[PDB]
Amino acid sequence: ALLNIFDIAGSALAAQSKRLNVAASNLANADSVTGPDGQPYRAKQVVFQVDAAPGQATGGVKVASVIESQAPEKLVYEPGNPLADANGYVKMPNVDVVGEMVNTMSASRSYQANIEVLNTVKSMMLKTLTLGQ
Amino acid sequence: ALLNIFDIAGSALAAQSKRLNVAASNLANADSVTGPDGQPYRAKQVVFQVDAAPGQATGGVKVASVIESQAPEKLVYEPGNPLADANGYVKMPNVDVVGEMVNTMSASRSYQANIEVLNTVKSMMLKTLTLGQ
Amino acid sequence: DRLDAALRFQQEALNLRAQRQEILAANIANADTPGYQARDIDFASELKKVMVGVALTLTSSHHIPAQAVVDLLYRVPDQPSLDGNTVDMDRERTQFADNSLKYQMGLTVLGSQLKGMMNVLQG
Amino acid sequence: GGVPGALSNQPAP
Amino acid sequence: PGGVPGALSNQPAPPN
Amino acid sequence: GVPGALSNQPAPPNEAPIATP
Amino acid sequence: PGGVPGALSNQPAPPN
Amino acid sequence: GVPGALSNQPAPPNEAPIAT
Amino acid sequence: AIQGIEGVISQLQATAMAAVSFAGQLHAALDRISDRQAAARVQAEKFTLGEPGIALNDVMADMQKASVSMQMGIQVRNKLVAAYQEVMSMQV
Repeated sequence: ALLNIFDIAGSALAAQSKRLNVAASNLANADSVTGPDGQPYRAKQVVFQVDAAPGQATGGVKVASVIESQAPEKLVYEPGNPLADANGYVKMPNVDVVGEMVNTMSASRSYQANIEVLNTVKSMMLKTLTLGQ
Repeated sequence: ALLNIFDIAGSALAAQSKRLNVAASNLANADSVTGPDGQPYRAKQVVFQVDAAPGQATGGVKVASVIESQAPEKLVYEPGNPLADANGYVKMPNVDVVGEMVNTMSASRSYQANIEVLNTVKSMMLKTLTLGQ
Repeated sequence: DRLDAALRFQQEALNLRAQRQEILAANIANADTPGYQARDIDFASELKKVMVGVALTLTSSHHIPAQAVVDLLYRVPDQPSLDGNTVDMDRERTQFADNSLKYQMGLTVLGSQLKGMMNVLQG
Repeated sequence: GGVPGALSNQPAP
Repeated sequence: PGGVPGALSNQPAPPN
Repeated sequence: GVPGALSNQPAPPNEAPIATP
Repeated sequence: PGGVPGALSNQPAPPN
Repeated sequence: GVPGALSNQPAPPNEAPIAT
Repeated sequence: AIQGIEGVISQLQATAMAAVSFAGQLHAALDRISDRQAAARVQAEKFTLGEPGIALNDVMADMQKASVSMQMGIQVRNKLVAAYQEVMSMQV
């Protein structure tokens, strides 16, 4: 049953790509002040779950949902900017830059590991196809 | 066109470049008395919005427009100037020095962080294509 | 030939990627020319156009066979420069890296198709 | 689904 | 039950 | 429209006068 | 017919 | 148990509290 | 044909009164392999087109799977031909 490794590692690659994309989106908007609806940008993060249907022992990984990060919104005193609060408290995203950079590095490394898994699995499948010949 | 990570990080680079340009233009015109028409220079601000192409999931940064700051223009008593009003106060721009240097530093560090994100992703991008061959 | 029809799409994509790569590098090289407009091509539309002729007739041996012999779109400027140059470093650097990546991907896909057609025949 | 992957073509078409 | 991978779940969380 | 799009028209010349004409 | 690059063409000068 | 060995019972959930 | 429809109704009457194969399996396997290869190729062309939602990960993995399936078909053909040659070599 080496074919299931294709599904497992492909799901892992897709999930890590989504995680890296979300981390990069958070990082690129660390300095944002406004959203499309006027709301401040809220740092977002993916949720990882075991991609196993009920009764399946072990599977790959899947992104359940994207959730707003739990952290206080960064308050900035700029009661001159057109966007402000009642007391001039501009709300800026709660992005922790170090966390996002480490997340990007971790996602890249896990991605590369899954690529190696896929490569060696394909090599083994070819060798198995050359069983008796 | 662009891959999603490429678009996000390139938009971040362009937005930081625009913010740095606004800061540099403000720092240049810190002592300007008149423009080309006879009105004082007004400090420019750049507003970052999240370019959430999908519904609330991710997105890079876009810049809607460059706004003109609404702060009390600096008044200097120079009645001999042709641009002095009835009371004689020539109008000097509201460009603060410390804020613009801080903005330049912050824009530079966001620019470099996005550059590092692209550099990190790049190796994984090139290593993805070896999966098939 | 049927062999051309199978490999037509990837060959045309690879050639279009090379042409757009040349255009982007020309934009990079002429960054300092005052009055130079940054030009580019819309990859998808040109790929449609190429994917979607009459060799003159040769009656004898002496008769000479027929001799064989893209549209550029201006980039929307982002920042107004004083010398009229609209080339932006960041945008075209990202586009250049992306085009390099896609050229490598096209090479990979075309090589895989040729290698499959080969292992079908080897024996 | 809601989130497109990093290695996907710009969601904006 | 999975959870958020990386930075959020590897930093000391609040007590409750 | 968006900065970085594709158009079939060259951008107008970038003039910056020192005085109002 | 592009002109001088860099400093000279990026300074405000009256047209002639 | 020796690390890297195999056991039929799962490891208990680990926690790192700030104040006892 | 009119006579062909006559034959169809005759076979229906036959079913009334009364009241898949190795070549079929090989044809099914060939169709499955070709369909997988065409699906991978179409997804690759869609990605090269620039259409949103298609990830390079899925393209590359599907190309990998298509290559493995093609190799499996090649091996099955090789053996099958070898077995046929062995049978035809039998002296009667």
